[PDB]
Amino acid sequence: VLSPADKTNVKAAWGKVGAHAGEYGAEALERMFLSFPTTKTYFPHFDLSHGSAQVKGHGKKVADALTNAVAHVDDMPNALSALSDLHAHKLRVDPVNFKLLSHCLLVTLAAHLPAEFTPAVHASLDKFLASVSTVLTSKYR
Amino acid sequence: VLSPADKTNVKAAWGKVGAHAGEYGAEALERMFLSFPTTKTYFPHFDLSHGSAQVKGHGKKVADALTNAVAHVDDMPNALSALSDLHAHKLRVDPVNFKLLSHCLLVTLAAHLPAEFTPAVHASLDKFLASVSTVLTSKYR
Amino acid sequence: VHLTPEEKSAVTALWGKVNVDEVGGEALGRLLVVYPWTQRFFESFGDLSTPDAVMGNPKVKAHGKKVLGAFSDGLAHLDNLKGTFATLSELHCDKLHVDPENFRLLGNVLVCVLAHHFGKEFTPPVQAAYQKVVAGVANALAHKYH
Amino acid sequence: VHLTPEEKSAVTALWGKVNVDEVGGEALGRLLVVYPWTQRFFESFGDLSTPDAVMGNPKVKAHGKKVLGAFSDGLAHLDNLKGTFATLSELHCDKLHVDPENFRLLGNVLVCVLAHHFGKEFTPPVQAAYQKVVAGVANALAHKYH
Ligand code: HEM
Ligand code: HEM
Ligand SMILES: O=N[O-]
Ligand SMILES: O=N[O-]
Ligand SMILES: O=N[O-]
Ligand SMILES: O=N[O-]
Repeated sequence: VLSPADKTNVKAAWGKVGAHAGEYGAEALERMFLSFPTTKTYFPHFDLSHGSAQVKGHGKKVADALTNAVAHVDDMPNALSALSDLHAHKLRVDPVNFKLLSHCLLVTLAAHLPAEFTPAVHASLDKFLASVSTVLTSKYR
Repeated sequence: VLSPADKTNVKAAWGKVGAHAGEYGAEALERMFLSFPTTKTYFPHFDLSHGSAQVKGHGKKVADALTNAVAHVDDMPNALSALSDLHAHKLRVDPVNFKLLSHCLLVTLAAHLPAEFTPAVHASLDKFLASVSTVLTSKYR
Repeated sequence: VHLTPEEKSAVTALWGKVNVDEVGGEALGRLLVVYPWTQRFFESFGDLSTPDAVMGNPKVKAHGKKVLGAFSDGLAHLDNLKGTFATLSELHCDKLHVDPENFRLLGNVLVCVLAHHFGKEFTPPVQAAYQKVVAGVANALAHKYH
Repeated sequence: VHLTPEEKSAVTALWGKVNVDEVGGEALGRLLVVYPWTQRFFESFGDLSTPDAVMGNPKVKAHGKKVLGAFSDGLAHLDNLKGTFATLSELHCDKLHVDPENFRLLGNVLVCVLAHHFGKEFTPPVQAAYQKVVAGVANALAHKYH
């Protein structure tokens, strides 16, 4: 359950991220692939080298999905339904992996938002990404 | 998201458990305390010895909560709201611990339901307990 | 992992009773059914579209037998799981990149299968001993990640 | 854990820059704020009712300093984390019964704090090296559970 304060915080952070959303998404993916090599096996057909146009393109899709979640924060299950279907049914993404990408998203925001990434906002973002992850794995429950 | 088949399965299993619900709940707790000793630190004031009236009494409360969830399976967040408040805010139960008790609940049902604990029903019960756990930890998201 | 002699007794006595031709396939089958993302690693097995398909799948039973063979081997060398599972770790970690949480899952599914098969014989202390064992095997299998 | 020399370089170079009087308390404070169930183990610290209270809490800063001191010690003995953290494991596992998932959490919070403090300097490879380190420390601290 995201509190009003959390929603305020998440919205503020996204605001500060602004038009870098896509680039930060690509950076989060690279952090994930390097830090947690097991995750790479979901993208055996991607080139995952630094600077990969495929990682950049995917980072944008991921960022777009998260912003759609922010923009429909009170209706996330519905907003993310197709994505939930895809990740669970087709891709069979191990639920553990959402924690890894969520962490890398936090790390990425932390490395870009010196002022915005306070302990409070960090907490709110964690809850947000946890909430998104819960939806994306819900086709497992 | 619990499917109609899952709801059917969970209801069937609870039916077979019948009036043993409380006793199985107490057994699940004992399994948890023995198997996962870290969990014992939430009950420092309980006597956790075998046959403890306090574990028996608590097992019944736990079983009652789960049956209330079954009985309001489409409204679990609302049904379990007070319990969610208690476990997160007051008790500060580590989320990992819900997986441990859920597993012990499955083990307990498995040891009591030779016919009922098929792979399908096992899957449905896992999802059910995962769904209950998600609600009970939701005051963390 | 250090089991007490009482824990070792609980484990050893039960295990002699295990149908080594069946329990492995039952545990693997259930893993694939209950945690369907695990099916990702076994697409070669064929029809896994339903529980019945999975449990009746001959490849599931056959591979499960090898898996249980590995557990048995760990049971024989509790005081050196690391050495025992070295090669399998290399395989699951370096080659397969299975997330280790899944080792813990298969271990807990195995526990469920033992509980189902042995019923009341699978007492809470016998379970607790088996939990130490499956944790130890999971940890050893995951060593190539450490 | 075996870091490559490149990984060791990434870790060592960054760490020399770390404010050992502050980062520990920042990581611990954030742990308590972000994963509030961890506050269960620190009721003696006093006011933890808000983020500001936690981060400004002198006990949080003081204990965090000791925690970071332990990380530093691990960094100095990467090829023997098990020996290094033996005593702390005994403490967190046998006496405190902290769930080890929480070790992984504190490690990841520390990573977040490093990212916040170092910004772009905390590159994805530097992160990946630090992830190996915090995993290794978590694993060693958890050894008394294995
Ligand atoms: C946790 C305890 C586990 C044990 C004791 C175990 C044991 C084994 C054994 C004995 C083999 C046969 C290796 C050989 O032919 O020499 C094997 C292969 C395999 N395992 Fe596991 N396993 C475990 C967990 C898992 C999990 C959780 C997964 C995936 C979800 C997995 C995926 C695989 C795959 C895909 C193979 C075939 C690899 C190949 O033939 O190249 N294993 N395992
Ligand atoms: C994961 C890496 C961790 C490291 C490196 C670490 C390090 C330390 C150190 C150096 C001390 C001081 C021990 C002494 O005074 O000799 C300590 C104490 C303590 N730690 Fe940790 N810690 C970690 C994780 C955790 C976590 C996640 C928790 C709980 C959520 C925790 C709970 C405690 C408590 C309650 C004490 C005080 C115990 C006492 O004074 O009796 N630790 N830790
Ligand atoms: O990278 N998540 O699609
Ligand atoms: O035992 N759960 O309250
Ligand atoms: O359990 N799969 O080897
Ligand atoms: O990090 N608490 O020691």
